[PDB]
Amino acid sequence: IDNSLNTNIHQYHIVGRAIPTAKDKNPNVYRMCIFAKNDTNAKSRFWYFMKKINKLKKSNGELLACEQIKERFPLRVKNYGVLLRYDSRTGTHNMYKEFRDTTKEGAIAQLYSEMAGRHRARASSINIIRISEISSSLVRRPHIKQLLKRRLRFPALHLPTLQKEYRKKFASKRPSTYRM
Amino acid sequence: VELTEEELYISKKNLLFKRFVEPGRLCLIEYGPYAGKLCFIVDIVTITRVIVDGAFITGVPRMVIPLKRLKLLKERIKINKNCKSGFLRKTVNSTKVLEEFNNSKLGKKMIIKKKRDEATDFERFQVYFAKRELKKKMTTIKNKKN
Amino acid sequence: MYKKEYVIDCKGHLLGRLASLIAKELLNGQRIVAVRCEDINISGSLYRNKLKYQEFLRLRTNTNPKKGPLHLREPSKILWRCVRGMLPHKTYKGQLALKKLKVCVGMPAPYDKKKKYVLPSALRAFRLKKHRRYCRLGTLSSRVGWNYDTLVKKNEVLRKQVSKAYYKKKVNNLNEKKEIKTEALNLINPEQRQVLENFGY
Amino acid sequence: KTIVSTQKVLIPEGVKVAINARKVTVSGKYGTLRRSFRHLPIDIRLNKLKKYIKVVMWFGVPDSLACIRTVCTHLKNMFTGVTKKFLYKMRLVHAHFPINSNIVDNNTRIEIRNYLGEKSVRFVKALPGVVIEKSPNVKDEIYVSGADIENVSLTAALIHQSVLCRNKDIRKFLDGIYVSEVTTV
Amino acid sequence: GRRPARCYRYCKNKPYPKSRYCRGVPDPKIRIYDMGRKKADVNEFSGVVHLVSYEYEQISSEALEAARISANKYMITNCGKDNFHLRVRIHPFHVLRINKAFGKPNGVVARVDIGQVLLSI
RNA sequence: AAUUUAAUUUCAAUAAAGCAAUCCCCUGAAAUUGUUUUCACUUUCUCCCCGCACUAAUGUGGGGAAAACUGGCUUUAUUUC
RNA sequence: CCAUUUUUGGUAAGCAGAACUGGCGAUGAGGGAUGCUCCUAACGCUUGGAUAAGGUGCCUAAAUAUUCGCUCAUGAGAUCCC
Repeated sequence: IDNSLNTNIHQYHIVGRAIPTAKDKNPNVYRMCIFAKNDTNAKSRFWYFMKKINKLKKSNGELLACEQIKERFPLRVKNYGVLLRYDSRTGTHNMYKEFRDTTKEGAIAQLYSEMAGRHRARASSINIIRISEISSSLVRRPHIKQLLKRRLRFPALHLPTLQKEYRKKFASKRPSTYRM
Repeated sequence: VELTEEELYISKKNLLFKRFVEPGRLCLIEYGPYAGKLCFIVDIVTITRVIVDGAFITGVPRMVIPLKRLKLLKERIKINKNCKSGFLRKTVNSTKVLEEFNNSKLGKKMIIKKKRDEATDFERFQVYFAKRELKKKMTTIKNKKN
Repeated sequence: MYKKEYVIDCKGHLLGRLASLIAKELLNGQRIVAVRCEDINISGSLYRNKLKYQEFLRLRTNTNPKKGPLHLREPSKILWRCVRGMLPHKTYKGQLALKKLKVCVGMPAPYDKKKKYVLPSALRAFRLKKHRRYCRLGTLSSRVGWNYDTLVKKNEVLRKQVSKAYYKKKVNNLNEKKEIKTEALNLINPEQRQVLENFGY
Repeated sequence: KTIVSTQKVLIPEGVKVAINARKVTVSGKYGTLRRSFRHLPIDIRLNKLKKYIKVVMWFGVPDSLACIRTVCTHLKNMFTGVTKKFLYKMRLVHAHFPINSNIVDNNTRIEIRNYLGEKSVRFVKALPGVVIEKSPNVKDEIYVSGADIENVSLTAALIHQSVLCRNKDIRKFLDGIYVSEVTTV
Repeated sequence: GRRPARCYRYCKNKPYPKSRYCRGVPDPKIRIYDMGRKKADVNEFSGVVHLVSYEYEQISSEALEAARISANKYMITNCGKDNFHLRVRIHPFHVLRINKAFGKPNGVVARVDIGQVLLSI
């Protein structure tokens, strides 16, 4: 239960094979990791890739395993690099982008948020090919490179946003945006 | 040889900005179900989000949240790269940060409000009674003073 | 009611939100006195607002402007007109709400004694990014030639200096009151004094 | 975009800087110069002990970084102006006609008569705090001098624009008064 | 005056070819096609460049000729006449009819759908 | 507001011990239808050297060293700290 | 007679003519500001519930909600049929 609120989307290891036949008595086993909102969606995404890659379809295959993946440490930061193929209005484009997070799932959430925000690209039009941990020295993006410096601080960059109780319509004196 | 000039530096150092978002600074949560608990900023994930960890006295668990949900407090104790719950608990006990917060004016305003809200009807009447007594004496002094 | 009158200092506020928030309350039934109405902000630039007002000025009833729309030139009336836009003024509830709103340029003396409040959700540097262009309504009105600003500025400075003496008097009186209060904590009963210290005052 | 952007702006030597209340102000040998930055997002700070001025912005974006350089260049000019005084030298060109230059209002307004033989009067008063002097060194030169780089430049430009005439060609019609040389005294 | 040709570019209406059903069909304006040195080999044609359509709207006979001749001149002026071959990959074939009873034959265009190549150098 | 026994790479401390020092939990980079082998990667409110106050900062840019406080693992007990 | 998809003539048409199905017509409640056909959904009379389409600054009922982007426009831009 916890008390925890925001942000959800999960990681699944799915394994499947072609249905056994007289013609082939030892089907090829195919495995993939898939980021999805649930197991049924994860199976469908696996099937879409199985259909695109192989000539296998749900009617001609069998599930060997499907199991949810949990990240090794929830609170230790890693730099995840993700390679995407996405579709524009005209056609197809490739991108490999870098995200600092404690979770691969969080990095995918940032990626979907970026693809939506910077290109107006819909979830349907994205294909994730590999998300993996990248060393600090190796990183291309300057926005991730800046985080990786020796020392970091800010004088508070964010406006207040008090609880509903204290968002009342009238104030007694003029306030300030933030303390110095 | 860096140690010879320092009297001047100490004498003339003043800067308006304070309460920097640097690891090990005490912060008051102002949004979400954890609001009104105080906590440390551990690591910084990215520009909007930070890794927060309450004191084990405040009891808000270690977690990622947006920095926007915090109001930073005066205190900071310098800390290592990662947390550790035990070492944080030992260091917080050593430096007495809650006591310092409580001694600070905002802590005083909060604890006075908390006590006042939870007070009994008899306690509330006693406060009313005491103020009524006080007003009588104050008016008596003001009349006498004339 | 909630309070006898809410008096609102329009300095630092953005037009739309202040009007919108007032309108829902106004419909609920509070009477609200807007003061310093010239010092409200529109979020467009000076040029952008001038352009919009010029277009508004262009609007007319071709066959007879005597029964046409009104190009209201007073900042209070501009605010009033905008609030009317956010009301169903053709209804009886709307007519009543429209009557309840009071708008005042600068600070009038029956309200200079009175307290003034502000709307924190309608403050410009709360709700508009710092580098964005903007314009004050009185300045905009002056820009499109409808200057009544210099008089208000003269009035405000005169009033503000007198007010300053009032504030120093109020502060002085509070210092003396605090001294008398602190004196008489010794004069009250110990146990009661201790209870009063324990929960604060 | 950037986390931190900074600038360290050269010592104003022998002169009195003040950074209080967003209207950055320097006084010196030739004047006191005032210039607001209240609309800018920067934490301009006076370093003071070793002199210099330090400009810093937190969480900058490329426009803001540019503003830091613009402001530092302005501060450098402000220091230069009060220390040594800005001179805009304007040379008067004419193929034929005499242009009669009467500086009136105690060296504050140049009155111009007879550009292209016009027999009509062009008046240009100076902006606040700036001198319009003549050259004894060479006949056609006009000195526009002052503490503020902007007021002298604007005044000189206004003098040029006021003289310059509308209509027909310009390529062989080179006549007029033009800024030649930007110096200090 | 001569119809806007804008009408012709859309691929709508049933495909109509030059045919025995025409009983009189107007000739395409394009008749020259290809230019350059026709006789060449794989060693010489180290570079082969293609112009691929992306819009997939029908292309007029006159437009094909006009585009091609412009290309030819640019090639001849830059690299000399005999050092290239410019091939017109596409051929007009869709006969279009208009009215002022079905229409009468007046236009000839190329049929254009996905991935087609117009020209090659 | 809770709650039961299962399931599924959960933990976190507690106080006594060890193990290695960019080394380990990890994660990099490398050499036909198998494994495996190599060196890369932590901290620091430690110290030194150069810049000698050069800072966004109670510091700081560069070069080196130092350690295991810090962290990681193996243990042994411990869970109402 | 109207809509999707397929479709013939005609430059095109809220044009002429179809195919399959569903509507409207003869039928409406809620939404689409508004509206014969779009969406949700078809109706005895009432009470209570929880939703749909659809929304939730004010007009106007619900969030000046949360969260990550992008965006300044001297005529910004704002939801199928439209």
